[PDB]
Amino acid sequence: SHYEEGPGKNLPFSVENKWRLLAMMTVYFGSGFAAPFFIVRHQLLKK
Amino acid sequence: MFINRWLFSTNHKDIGTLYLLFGAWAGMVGTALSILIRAELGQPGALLGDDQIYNVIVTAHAFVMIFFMVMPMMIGGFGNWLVPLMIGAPDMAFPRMNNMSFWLLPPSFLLLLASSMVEAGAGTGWTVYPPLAGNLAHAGASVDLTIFSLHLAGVSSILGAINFITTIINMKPPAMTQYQTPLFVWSVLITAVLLLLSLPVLAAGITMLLTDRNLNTTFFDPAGGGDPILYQHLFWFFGHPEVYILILPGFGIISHVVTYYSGKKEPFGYMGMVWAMMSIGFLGFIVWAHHMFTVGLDVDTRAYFTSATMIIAIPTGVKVFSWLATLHGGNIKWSPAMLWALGFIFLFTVGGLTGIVLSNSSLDIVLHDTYYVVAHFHYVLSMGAVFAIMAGFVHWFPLFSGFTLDDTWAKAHFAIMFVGVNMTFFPQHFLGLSGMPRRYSDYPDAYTTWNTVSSMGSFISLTAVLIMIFMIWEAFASKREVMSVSYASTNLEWLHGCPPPYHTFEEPTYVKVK
Amino acid sequence: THQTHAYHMVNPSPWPLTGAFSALLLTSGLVMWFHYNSITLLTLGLLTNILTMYQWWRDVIREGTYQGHHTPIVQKGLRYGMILFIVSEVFFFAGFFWAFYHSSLVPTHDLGGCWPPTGISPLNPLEVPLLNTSVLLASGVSITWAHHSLMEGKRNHMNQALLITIMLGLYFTILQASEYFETSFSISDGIYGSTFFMATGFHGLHVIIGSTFLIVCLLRQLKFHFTSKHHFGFEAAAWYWHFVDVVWLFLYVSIYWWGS
Amino acid sequence: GGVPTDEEQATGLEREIMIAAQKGLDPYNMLPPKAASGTKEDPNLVPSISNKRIVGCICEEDNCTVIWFWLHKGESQRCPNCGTHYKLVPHQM
Amino acid sequence: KIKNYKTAPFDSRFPNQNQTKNCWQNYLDFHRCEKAMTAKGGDVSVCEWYRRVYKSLCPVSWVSAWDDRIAEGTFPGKI
Amino acid sequence: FENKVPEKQKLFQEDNGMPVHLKGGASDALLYRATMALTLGGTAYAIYLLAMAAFPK
Amino acid sequence: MAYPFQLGLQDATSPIMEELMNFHDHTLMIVFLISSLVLYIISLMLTTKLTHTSTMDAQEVETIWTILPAVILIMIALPSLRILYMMDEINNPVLTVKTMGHQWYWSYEYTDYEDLCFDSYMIPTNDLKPGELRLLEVDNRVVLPMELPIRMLISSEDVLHSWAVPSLGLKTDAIPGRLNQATVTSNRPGLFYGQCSEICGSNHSFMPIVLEMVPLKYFENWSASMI
Amino acid sequence: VHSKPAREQLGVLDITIGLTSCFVCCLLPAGWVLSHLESYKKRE
Amino acid sequence: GSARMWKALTYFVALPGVGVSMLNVFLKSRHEEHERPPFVAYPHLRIRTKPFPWGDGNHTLFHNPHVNPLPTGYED
Ligand code: HEA
Ligand code: HEA
Ligand SMILES: [Cu+2]
Ligand SMILES: [Mg+2]
Ligand code: NA
Ligand SMILES: [Zn+2]
Repeated sequence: SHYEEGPGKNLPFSVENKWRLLAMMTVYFGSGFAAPFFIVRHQLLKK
Repeated sequence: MFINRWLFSTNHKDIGTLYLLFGAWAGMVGTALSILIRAELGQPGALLGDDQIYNVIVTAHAFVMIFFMVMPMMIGGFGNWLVPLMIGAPDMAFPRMNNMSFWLLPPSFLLLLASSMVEAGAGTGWTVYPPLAGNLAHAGASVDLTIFSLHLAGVSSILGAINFITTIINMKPPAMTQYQTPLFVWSVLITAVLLLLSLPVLAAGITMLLTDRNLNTTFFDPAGGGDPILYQHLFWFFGHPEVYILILPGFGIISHVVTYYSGKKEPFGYMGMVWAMMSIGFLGFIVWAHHMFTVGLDVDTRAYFTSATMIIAIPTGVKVFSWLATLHGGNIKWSPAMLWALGFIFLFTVGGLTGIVLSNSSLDIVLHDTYYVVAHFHYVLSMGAVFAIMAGFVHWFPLFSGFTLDDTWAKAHFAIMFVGVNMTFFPQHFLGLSGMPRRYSDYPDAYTTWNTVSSMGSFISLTAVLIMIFMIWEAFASKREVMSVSYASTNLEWLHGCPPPYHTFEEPTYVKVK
Repeated sequence: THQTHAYHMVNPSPWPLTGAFSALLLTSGLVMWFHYNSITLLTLGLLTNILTMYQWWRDVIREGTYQGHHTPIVQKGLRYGMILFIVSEVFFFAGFFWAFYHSSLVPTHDLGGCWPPTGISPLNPLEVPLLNTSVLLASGVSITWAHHSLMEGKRNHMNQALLITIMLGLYFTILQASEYFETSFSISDGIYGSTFFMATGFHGLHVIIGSTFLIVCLLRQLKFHFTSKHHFGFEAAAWYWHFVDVVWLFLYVSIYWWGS
Repeated sequence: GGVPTDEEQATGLEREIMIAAQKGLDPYNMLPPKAASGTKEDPNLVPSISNKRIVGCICEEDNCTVIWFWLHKGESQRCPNCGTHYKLVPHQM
Repeated sequence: KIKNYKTAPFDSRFPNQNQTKNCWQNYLDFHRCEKAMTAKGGDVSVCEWYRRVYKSLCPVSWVSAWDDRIAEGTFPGKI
Repeated sequence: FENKVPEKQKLFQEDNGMPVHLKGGASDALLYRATMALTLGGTAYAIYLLAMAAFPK
Repeated sequence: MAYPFQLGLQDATSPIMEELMNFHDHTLMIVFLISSLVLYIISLMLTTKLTHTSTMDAQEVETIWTILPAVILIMIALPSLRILYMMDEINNPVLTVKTMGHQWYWSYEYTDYEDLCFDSYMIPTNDLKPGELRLLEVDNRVVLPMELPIRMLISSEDVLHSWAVPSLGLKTDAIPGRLNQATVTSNRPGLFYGQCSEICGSNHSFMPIVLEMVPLKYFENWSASMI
Repeated sequence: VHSKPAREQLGVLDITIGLTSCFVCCLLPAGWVLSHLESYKKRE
Repeated sequence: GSARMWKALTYFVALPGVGVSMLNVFLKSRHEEHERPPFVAYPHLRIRTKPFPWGDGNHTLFHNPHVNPLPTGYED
């Protein structure tokens, strides 16, 4: 009603385009898995 | 619409959605940290160089995996989805501070990331034991960033605990006895009570440490009449209640998935279940010095603490036997949630018994801070709480999004992660009994073989993480809906649609007069 | 008419977001103040936090008295949550008393083996802390007289009790600052000075917070917001002030008499 | 004179349920319901503002598990595991 | 006495693992011994046992630091 | 002082579509834009200072 | 000294280690009892086929399910208190040895007569003389006599450490301003190896403990030969 | 829990892309850092 | 009856009690002219491991030059 409800409509991200969804999940989980590796390389450059 | 609905959210469903997203991101970060640790610990030698950066990695692993993954996943997330739908509440009691606590969490994670950025690093561990965290050993700001991240997470947890207790004991239907709610509500109630009684303890301890560094005070400085043993006492009066925080919604979730897919209309011994939950809650505060058996306490104090630790061991065993009893007599539907629950039962059993082997005091005088402890808490936490999170995740996902899970691929994920965590976490029994301590970036020749086996199993667990994130994508892409849900007569959450709408329980439930 | 349950559906609000990020600014600015000597981030964090709290409790009042959304069971939830908050700082100050008792009951060899540590004369607890605890007890009896004047329901004694309580609390804060200025040791002066000043400072900050409660409840009564039965703002102020009073009694007894 | 009284001060949902409390009828479900008699000729009356409402049978004494099911408008449906009758009536509010 | 021994005995008054308080008590009663016998004219070498027992119980850094506290007038103890 | 509650009780129960945090008038909207302009500006200034601590000269 | 493919503890040298390992395999046979029991119960209800989803009787089995694990825990806990009493026994301190954990190394003090303090450093991998063990060897060993209960007064200078020799059976935290007392005994001479077990900076993995125990005559021969 | 048919069924190729897609960008970052740690190590 | 009783206790017990305690401190503060204790550089007092984040880093937030000596002495 005031907000749209239904299967897949209660997510903050769009679901209809599966390839766009794949791209956004890929960059999201890639940033998640890549944050500590860029921490360790940043500290290696700093040290 | 986006900034109105999601950044300014006031409904528990989307609040739990954003909990689930943040918990998944924190699980990714913690998985990366664990893989880096095992990259140290799969081949002898300084792959990175100094071990101070390795201590930073293990500190970030502990903090991210405890405070940003498990609690936002099952305590915040599953609680915020479930307990209004569980007790018939239309919404949480104080959704505005619920949203405040949620949006308090990413500043804590960002402060921890900034701590990792600072060149001093958080080389302390989960324990932030002074004078290692003081101005002399750590001349920097990174440990201050960690302490402030603990402040942020602590006030978020306090606010969430207040909201959860208020919602549970206030807005159940008025004819309901408090001993009539589903057991996840009881588990998260005892969880929120222990959060409320243990989170000001961390607040006191880390304000003490922050004042010790920045304001020239001597709370833990030996050169001013202070003592770090006080910080150890405060931090473990935090710590064992906190690990019981990390296990109690696991008890609730596994009990619910067992009584769902086992075909029973009721779990065995509900009064015994609730009594065991309150008993381990009550005894969780008076056993805090089982991490203190080698510090130099009084010997009668050590005897009391190990005896009371056996007293906390007994009702958990009552809980486990009630799970086996409610498994008894029921036809087992082979959903992956039962596979996670059975893995939880067996692996939590062996982890708790490993905890008992630690709990014998002289066995800690031989066995404190080795990898035997690592095996204990990775059995009971890194796949106890993790397998419970997985069980709830693959159970309520058709309720959370509307799309089901395919059993073959989901069980493939379960089997590979079970094998990976077993291969990872079974060698540290031999690693700890053979006697290497924690926080080592390189290991001797006797420990080389089991360390290599554990790292190979950890890479198996990483492949399982890949197949899980692929499976989330596959569900969200195939978008096959829910035809029907069984046992919605007993489980209140499943009868209001998959997924439930934005405004649930606008008409209150008609509770029987009796 | 769209909800049949008597509970409260909050409209979307930005102040959860802004208060959480203002806490981020507060902690980050504390880091920059301690290590990189820039106060501006801390001042901006304080301003954003106080302004966010102002509008948050503004909206709470607006949905309370200008809309009537605090149903009896809603304020039952409010009083439950306030009780939980009270016991939260009960255990907070209990951890602080644990630190003090571990410092005092077993003195180390760096203090000379005696309590208080040698070198600095401790403050006299007979005159000025006694005046302080009389101030707190007078303020507490004024609060309970004010709530009974709500039960009787009449404004002149209500207002007189609230003003005399606020004057007593302000006097206690001024005396606390005066005894901070009139003491022979600092927070960097030994374990006893460290724990005494930290505990008294946390208590005094809580007294300032309670004074803000009493000020806002006075300005809410002068604007006729409170009524004969729905006066939960003053109920919460009363409970917070009684918590403050019992914490000061514990601090008085323990620190000022146990080993002095 | 003195402080205002909430009877002529407070307005809104609080005032509506205050009038409900003075008149003794509770339409907004702050109190447990009545008429625990679920026969065929006398089913349990469940008031709903919609066509359908969640009911929970506590159909055994001191039963720790509640039985949750919906009612739709019409004939009196029974609790699935005990068999007491419920009839849903429109509140018309 | 003027006895000859090997090491410090097991003090039954202090039966726990913490012997910082043990060397604390040893240092304090060695000093009250020294001041008492130099006050009343007794033999000052009768608690060489006390000197050697604090030397055995607590480290050289602590002992030299505390002797500097004596030499300046800085010692926090009741001596 | 005068009882101005019932006249302020009419300015907030109007079902005009504004949420509860904006019904009071233009002062509240100005104040909400003000607390957006310094929180988000502060957060952007906070992450710059943390990055400046992260990367020395 | 730990050997590759090790599953239990490093073998006993001290009588306290002998009772630790006896109680250890007591706890292992207990945990194997419970683990086999829960395995057979789980396999029983996964291998069954019949159904019972009626009202299950609750107040009949929790009595035994409470009392018999209480017996198991009390027979676990009684030898723990027994071994605690063994550490609570009186001492025969032929020697007093003090350990002082310094930043990334140790210093050992023999001060009963002719005060001597030596520094236990870390030997590097490239400077390892041929035949030794990696990450364990120290240029200056810690000399003890055998068959003698010796006091171990353990503290640290600037950061927390943890003196832990698992073979002999000692592990206590070196705390600044709090020195713990550990009773060191054995039955054999030779080398014994242990580690630091508390995080203490950028060389936490690089603090080992080497203890060589030999006949008393060689002990004072060593102590005279240094000075 | 019965499930309705997939609204957007994934083909053999779609599953292949999906599995690899993430594995690729969920391990690529890891590989890069680990593989070049020795360079990164160079203070240069 | 409760509200009257509390009003009477406030006016006849609490206010006279605060008056007597204020008079006690006020008379003491006029007779006591404390002999500042001699400075002794005790190693457990005036500990400075890190400078304060204000002023010169050596003065406490509520510093009083008359009664609070620095690690070096009184300021006068
Ligand atoms: C999920 C979190 C979790 C849980 C549930 C537990 C549960 C327990 N933990 Fe543990 N623990 C941790 C997380 C957890 N712990 C962490 C994270 C650390 C280290 C932190 C750090 O070092 O930084 C730790 C450390 C730790 C130590 C420190 C060892 C040392 O360093 O010296 C000890 C020792 O006493 C201990 C004991 C226990 C015990 C006795 C239990 C018990 O509650 C387990 C009870 C469970 C059982 C299943 C009991 C067995 C009962 C049966 C099998 C029924 C049948 C029995 C009979 C028939 C007799 N834990
Ligand atoms: C939640 C807590 C948690 C979890 C899951 C783990 C998981 C793992 N831990 Fe962790 N570990 C700790 C908590 C945890 N650990 C703590 C508290 C310490 C002590 C720190 C200290 O010494 O101070 C520690 C220490 C520790 C060490 C000691 C380092 C050292 O002393 O040198 C090691 C090394 O082997 C290790 C390894 C691992 C491995 C290989 C995993 C693997 O199991 C990783 C695989 C698990 C997962 C990946 C979890 C599942 C989550 C997801 C799959 C993502 C979630 C997303 C969705 C569900 C959508 N851990
Ligand atoms: Cu514990
Ligand atoms: Mg430690
Ligand atoms: Na390594
Ligand atoms: Zn029924």
